[PDB]
Amino acid sequence: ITKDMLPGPYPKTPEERAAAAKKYNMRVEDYEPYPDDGMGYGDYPKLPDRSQQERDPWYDWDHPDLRLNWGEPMHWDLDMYIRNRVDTSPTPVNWNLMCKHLFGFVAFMLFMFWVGETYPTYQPVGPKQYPYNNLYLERGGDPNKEPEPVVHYEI
Amino acid sequence: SGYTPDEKLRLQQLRELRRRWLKDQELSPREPVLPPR
Amino acid sequence: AFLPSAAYLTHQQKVLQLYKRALRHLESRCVHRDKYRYFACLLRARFDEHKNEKDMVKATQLLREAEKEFWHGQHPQPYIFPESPGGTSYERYECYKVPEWCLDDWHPSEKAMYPDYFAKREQWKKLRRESWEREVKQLQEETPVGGPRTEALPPARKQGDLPPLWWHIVTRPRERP
Amino acid sequence: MLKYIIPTMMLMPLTWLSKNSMIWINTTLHSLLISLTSLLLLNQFGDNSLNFSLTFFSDSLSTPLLILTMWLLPLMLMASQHHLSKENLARKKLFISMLILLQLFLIMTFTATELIFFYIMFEATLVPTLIIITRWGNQTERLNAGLYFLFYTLAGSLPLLVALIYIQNTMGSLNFLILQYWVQPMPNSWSNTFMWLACMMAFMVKMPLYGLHLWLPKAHVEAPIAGSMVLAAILLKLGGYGMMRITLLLNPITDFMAYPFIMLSLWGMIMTSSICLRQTDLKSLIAYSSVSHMALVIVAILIQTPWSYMGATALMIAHGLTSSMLFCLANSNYERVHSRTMILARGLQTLLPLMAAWWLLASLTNLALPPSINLIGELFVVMSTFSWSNITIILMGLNMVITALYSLYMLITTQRGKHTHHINNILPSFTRENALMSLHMLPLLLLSLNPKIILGPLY
Amino acid sequence: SFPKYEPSRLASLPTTLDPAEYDISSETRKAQAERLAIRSRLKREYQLQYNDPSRRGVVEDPALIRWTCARSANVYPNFRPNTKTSLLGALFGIGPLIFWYYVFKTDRDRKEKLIQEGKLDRTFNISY
Amino acid sequence: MNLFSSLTLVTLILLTMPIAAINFNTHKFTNYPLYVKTTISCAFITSMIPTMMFIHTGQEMIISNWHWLTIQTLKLSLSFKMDFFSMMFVPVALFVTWSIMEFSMWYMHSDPNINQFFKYLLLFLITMLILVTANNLFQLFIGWEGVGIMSFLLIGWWYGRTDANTAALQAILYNRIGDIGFILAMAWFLINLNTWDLQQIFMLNPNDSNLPLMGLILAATGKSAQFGLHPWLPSAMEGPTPVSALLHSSTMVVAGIFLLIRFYPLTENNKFGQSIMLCLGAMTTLFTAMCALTQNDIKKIIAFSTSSQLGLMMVTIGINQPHLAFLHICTHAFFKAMLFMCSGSIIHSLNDEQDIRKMGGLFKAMPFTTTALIIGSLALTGMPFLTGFYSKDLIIESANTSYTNAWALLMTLVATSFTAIYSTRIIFFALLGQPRFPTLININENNPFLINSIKRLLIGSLFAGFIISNNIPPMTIPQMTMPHYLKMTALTVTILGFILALEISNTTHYLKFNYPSNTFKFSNLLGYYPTIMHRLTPYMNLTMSQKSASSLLDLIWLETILPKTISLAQMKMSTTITSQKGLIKLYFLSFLITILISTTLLNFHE
Ligand SMILES: CCCCCCCCCCCCCCCCCC(=O)OC[C@H](COP(=O)([O-])OC[C@H](O)COP(=O)([O-])OC[C@H](COC(=O)CCCCCCCCCCCCCCCCC)OC(=O)CCCCCCCCCCCCCCCCC)OC(=O)CCCCCCCCCCCCCCCCC
Ligand SMILES: CCCCCCCCCCCCCCCCCC(=O)OC[C@H](COP(=O)([O-])OCC[N+](C)(C)C)OC(=O)CCCCCCCCCCCCCCCCC
Ligand SMILES: CCCCCCCCCCCCCCCCCC(=O)OC[C@H](COP(=O)([O-])OCC[N+](C)(C)C)OC(=O)CCCCCCCCCCCCCCCCC
Ligand SMILES: CCCCCCCCCCCCCCCCCC(=O)OC[C@H](COP(=O)(O)OCCN)OC(=O)CCCCCCCCCCCCCCCCC
Repeated sequence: ITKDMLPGPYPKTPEERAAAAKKYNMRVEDYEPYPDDGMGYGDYPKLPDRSQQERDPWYDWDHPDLRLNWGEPMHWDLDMYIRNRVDTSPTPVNWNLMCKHLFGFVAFMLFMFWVGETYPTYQPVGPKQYPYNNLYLERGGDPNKEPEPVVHYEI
Repeated sequence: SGYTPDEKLRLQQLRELRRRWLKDQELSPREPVLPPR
Repeated sequence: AFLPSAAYLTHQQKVLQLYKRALRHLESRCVHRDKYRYFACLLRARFDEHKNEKDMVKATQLLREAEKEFWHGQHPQPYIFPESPGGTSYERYECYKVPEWCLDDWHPSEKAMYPDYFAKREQWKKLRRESWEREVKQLQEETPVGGPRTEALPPARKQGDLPPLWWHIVTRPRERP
Repeated sequence: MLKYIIPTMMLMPLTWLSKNSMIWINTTLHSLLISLTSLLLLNQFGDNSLNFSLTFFSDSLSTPLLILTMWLLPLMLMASQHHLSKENLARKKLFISMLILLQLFLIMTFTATELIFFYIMFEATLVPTLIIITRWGNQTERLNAGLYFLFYTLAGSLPLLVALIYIQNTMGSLNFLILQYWVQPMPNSWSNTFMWLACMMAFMVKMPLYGLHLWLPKAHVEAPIAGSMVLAAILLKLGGYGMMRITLLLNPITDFMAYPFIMLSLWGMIMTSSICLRQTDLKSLIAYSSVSHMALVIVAILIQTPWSYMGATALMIAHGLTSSMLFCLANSNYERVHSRTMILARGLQTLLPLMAAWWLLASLTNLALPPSINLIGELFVVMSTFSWSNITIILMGLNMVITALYSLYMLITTQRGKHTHHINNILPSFTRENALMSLHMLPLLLLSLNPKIILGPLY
Repeated sequence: SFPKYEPSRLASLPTTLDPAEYDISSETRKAQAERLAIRSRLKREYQLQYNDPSRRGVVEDPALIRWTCARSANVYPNFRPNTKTSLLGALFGIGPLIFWYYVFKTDRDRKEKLIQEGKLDRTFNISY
Repeated sequence: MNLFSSLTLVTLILLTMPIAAINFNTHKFTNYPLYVKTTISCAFITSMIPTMMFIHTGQEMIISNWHWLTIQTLKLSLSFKMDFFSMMFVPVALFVTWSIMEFSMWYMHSDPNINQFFKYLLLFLITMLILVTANNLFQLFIGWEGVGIMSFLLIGWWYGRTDANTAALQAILYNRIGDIGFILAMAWFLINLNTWDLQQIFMLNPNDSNLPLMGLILAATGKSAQFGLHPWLPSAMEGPTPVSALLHSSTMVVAGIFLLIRFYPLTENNKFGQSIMLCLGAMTTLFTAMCALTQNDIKKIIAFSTSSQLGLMMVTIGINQPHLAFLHICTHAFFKAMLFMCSGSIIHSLNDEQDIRKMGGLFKAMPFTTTALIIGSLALTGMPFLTGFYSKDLIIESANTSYTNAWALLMTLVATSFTAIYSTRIIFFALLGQPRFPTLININENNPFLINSIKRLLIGSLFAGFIISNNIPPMTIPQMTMPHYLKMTALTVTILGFILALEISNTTHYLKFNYPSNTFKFSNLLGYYPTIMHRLTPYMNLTMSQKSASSLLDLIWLETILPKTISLAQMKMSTTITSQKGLIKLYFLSFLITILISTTLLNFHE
């Protein structure tokens, strides 16, 4: 490996852009760098942010698990777009509609659990009745004190 | 239209070498040669 | 889109791939074989309706709205074959697909356990390394200037030559080791 | 302590008078004898530290760091003998001399009864480390990394020199045993504020503190394997040792001076661990993991509760063993692919099963799997910082998610998946490399049986 | 008619629904042929080294070396401190430090005020 | 005392012995899986003696046999709690695990890492019986993280497959999010009660138990796959079938339910925790049973089945009925392990076919698998006096007759109908109808391993609810008086589920094609929860892990402010000092300016 095959500064002349595209092994009309706002990308290509899951799986890849070739310019976030991580693959339902359905379902369920908590069900009975002054010694009451007389009657 | 004659010839030659390799993956009746237990 | 030999998909290939994916996603929608059989013949009739369209603009437009039709009407979890990418058994046995060169790094006590196998492997390695220079000089005499245009490889041309770049296709591991 | 300093110095004639093929075996043998001798430091009492002389003592904080330090030298000799096999014999003996000299400085850094002698040995440890990194490092950036390692430590520690000499002039002594009984409460002033900063920022750099940690993903990465082992396993823990000594003299001002730095650690362990999720260099991933683990030790020392000191010294010993093993595993793959890119060599469990099991155990101890002493230290620090503030558990708990996430991703990227096709120089694992992994991991798992010896002076 | 597919950041547009896939113009043919040519050249250059029996080592990928150098070494020489980097470095760097500082400071002022006034239940709390 | 405690510890030491055997080996084994299966059968036989002498007297004890570590007031010891829960759960786990391993001696027979597989499965069993027999929070945390790590190692069994490693790291992710709350609970108990032992927790009986119970509910959400932290359990089917049968149906996934059952004296006095558990379990048993209505992979259907049953277990904890929840665990283990075993027998007979749209005609083809699958689905739906009747029905008879969140009750009943719907979905697409699998029929099930292993759990699924529910002592007062519509509620809703789903099944034979509506795409794509939250929350992490943390702070700004500004300052001052033209005139003119400033401007002559 040598110096002019390593990434360099941001290309500003079109011949430096062509040398950059020749360096990253891709077409000059396909080569697009990151916008020069000073984030440290330099001349590195802005690939269109596709996950490696979206690649053709039946192709005889050089790296089949990564779905990536030798000499192919990797994405800046190639560690992020592996098939073990963030997938950008197309979904049969729209993303905004998925967010609407999920947020509406979760919010409706939370609201209806709050409605059921505000208006709870019960059985048409009285309280459960316990002897010995509502079980004063069993619940941990001290025997030197004396509770108020809880007396239940027959019915 | 299927394969070109170059591709057909290459797949036939690769098929022959592949079947030779896979047949030569078989074992001998003396193999595995185990140590004296 | 992305193919090793061709640089693109033709219109005919796009129609065939849409036809196959439409039948597969329809079969996912149409679980039973007689009901899929009926609706698959109806879908074949729909594909055979606009078969003889000579205007490539109109044909490309019909293909595009047929893709819109399919994307609106696809199964969410379609049927995938088990060893197909996305299936339940896809790339399952890749943890057993040990490459061949590891056999070169065995100890002699376990190479001598299989005498005929390695005695037969040495002539494979011999045939490979005396075929290598002939197939390299085959590749550098047939490739045009500017590099190869497609990823296709030539066959063997002589009686005695092996096809160029053959070793990792012939000596790939089995799918069930 | 002179029964350890003199054998460590007799390791210099033992490596310079040896036959040319015996200079690894002799140093390994006699350094393992010194490491077996190191167990006599376990004569610790519940009230008094093991006080030897006017110059040396050893409490239950310095004792496990000493045993780890004297154990680390044979492991560094086993680690560094393969890639220095084509080296000249004189430079090979000089490398062994630098390792022996660094052990020599460390064993009387942790046993310094007096703090300016602690400073002299604490900054004496720079020079063999600097020479090892900037001389036997592999890549170009070892020189710049040695510069950053030297000038963060010296810029933090030259105010520590003035602060310690000020304590010598004010209190009269810098003996730690005297200052246990002559400590005055440090009141609130700007003078005492910069007193606190001058006493603390050197150890903040050596831990490292987040924001000041920029030397470490260069110094640990550009070092050789023995340099990375001693930098991760011991030389970070000088900062925790020194903070646990020097916060005796910084009360009650620490109770309101620690507030920014705790934030810098409680956020720093969220950041650096997150950085470990996107590191392509595996050795840098282990470096940022070391920063993330030492952030908890900084928090635990700055909240200065007993559970926090017990958990912090258990985390220091446990992280020393675990991080040393992780650097040795990364070296075991670097000696087969000659690159440190983590995505390069994949699927290594298909080729190296027992070495993959060593990766598995080092990753499980990295993610604090109970009952490892990793988890004992991690858990006790989390207990003490829940007592400090009940919201910190969020910053703790999310960390314990992310600490799992890169600990297994490192296991999944390197050991699992499909193996790389074109890499065919993946040799079978040597007996030396598996010996190195086992001598890291088996003491670490034996310390789960009897962890009270690595829980510090206030067990 | 049918609801049109809305592509998102995490849900890309399919190739089949893409209009620019259907470009039959000759400049797209030249682009696809030139990309096929570059990919075929890199494929050939790889598998000549990959099938070589004399090679026993690592086929070095300068794309991977170039990526690992771009992620680490080339970041600071291509950094420019301007308005955007300053606001993102001061918003994401010292922002949460200030946030967690005021959260933990307010919580500990509240807790110390409850403890020193005899309000917080600290009955069995003797481990700390 | 001498018999009970000895055979208690003999069970665990016996289970640890084949780990020592596989670690101390040199040779090729004489069927090490048979050795581990014989060991676990012997462990079941051994552990039945303390269970029978618990059924006799109610004999409970604590074996705090080994002092481990005293952190100043916290004496952590190796302490095993032999109460009702351990005495009922250890023989059930050993019986189920013995059936799973005799299944695995046939199913995993072609695997050249079969000894490693049985090693990992025994390590799972050792960690789980460490979990359920634990007396303090540290030992329970050991068993907790142990079953999490063995879940990792057994989901990612075929580790070359990317999806298995992805699902294994996903399972670790959701479990550690639950572990946040588990360690929160441990922190609260140490700081406010000075204990990790359960006895001092129960005897002190804290009143302000909102926060530790929130931590325990979060831990059970992560471990027992409740809503919000659910998708790892259907992802966990990516491992082998006996992994899903043992770990991810019956044994590991009930550990968060077991955690909230273990702290029942703290939940029987906290109504807020009961309401939170009730709403969360009702949400889970609605959502997962709704997702199971439309799935086609058979292991995913049975995974949503067992997560819906875990939601029902969370419900019956939340109505302050913890012993019914534990009875339902011990009941549910039998038929859900058998449903996974029968599904995997179908999968093996159809050459790794798991999609139910390529099944069918297996009624007469696999008659023992058919019989056991029908008995398992009837035990799942609560056919009367099969094993699932003896807990689940009673659960409904307590869920109706109690002061309860009524929306939780209605969603519990809708879940009860959905159980019947997906059970007859399994029976309709796998057994009934005509074949849909390919033409090379290799249907075979005649191994005595397979037959005997499904046979013992079949006898369990017939008789175990009766045997256990008659042998256990009463721990509550069962509500048995209720009106006729309220007694027959679960059976009527279950029969309505069967009838409605038979109608839905017979509508598929028509020659009519309908477009997929948004309800079908919502239930088929898993409520959109693994689609959004697995694409968005990693994204929002990892850009923040690189564009903010890695590149912006620790490669630029923290590198800019301290070293680079100071280094450029020293370089610039060095270039200003040493930029002298060498002229003697200028140096002496500077000396004159020096003397003038020293005299007039600084007064150094005074
Ligand atoms: C003082 C006397 C003490 C005596 C008792 C010692 C106690 C144990 C100490 C530590 C033991 C570590 C050694 C084994 C692992 C490393 C080597 C290895 O992998 O070998 C594989 C090999 C067998 O496999 P193989 O097929 O040949 O090759 C491997 C394959 O390639 C493929 O590999 P694989 O992945 O399939 O197989 C690896 C597998 C992979 O499995 C896992 O990774 C799963 C493990 C984690 C989850 C399950 C456990 C969770 C926690 C519960 C257990 C602890 C608490 C239990 C207590 C009750 C409850 C509180 O791991 C195991 O099988 C190990 C089982 C035991 C695990 C112990 C916990 C380690 C986990 C990480 C740390 C956790 C916290 C600390 C725990 C400390 C415990 C002491 O084993 C050997 O050859 C063993 C050689 C001899 C080992 C001696 C160990 C002690 C040496 C100390 C010397 C000085 C003292 C004298 C005592 C000597 C005693 C003999
Ligand atoms: C790694 C990079 C960061 C390193 C950070 C190092 C610590 C940061 C703060 C250091 C301050 C300087 C040392 C203070 C020593 C205090 C000792 C003492 O007795 O103090 C009380 C004394 C008080 O005097 P006194 O004690 O004689 O007074 C008697 C007592 N009273 C007050 C009651 C009358 O403090 C001072 O005299 C001055 C203290 C502040 C000094 C300011 C000058 C230095 C500026 C900061 C430099 C920081 C490092 C620069 C390099 C950075 C990288 C290139
Ligand atoms: C196959 C070989 C088997 C063994 C062969 C040799 C023995 C043959 C049979 C005869 C029995 C021998 C005599 C009895 C044994 C000795 C009795 C005795 O007093 O032993 C001293 C002690 C008993 O405890 P103790 O309380 O006396 O001592 C503890 C030490 N102090 C007090 C300082 C803390 O130790 C043992 O018994 C050691 C073995 C314990 C068994 C369980 C080990 C589990 C390891 C787990 C590690 C991680 C746990 C982390 C979590 C813990 C919980 C929070
Ligand atoms: C009792 C109350 C109960 C309350 C419940 C609700 C509260 C929690 C809210 C949800 C939080 C968890 C869910 C969000 C993160 C899920 C991440 C995950 O699992 O990603 C899986 C993803 C692959 O998934 P998938 O694509 O399905 O795999 C098949 C392959 N085609 O894998 C990847 O993409 C790999 C990603 C690796 C890096 C992970 C980055 C994200 C980490 C997120 C940590 C969040 C911690 C939150 C802590 C809060 C504490 C209060």
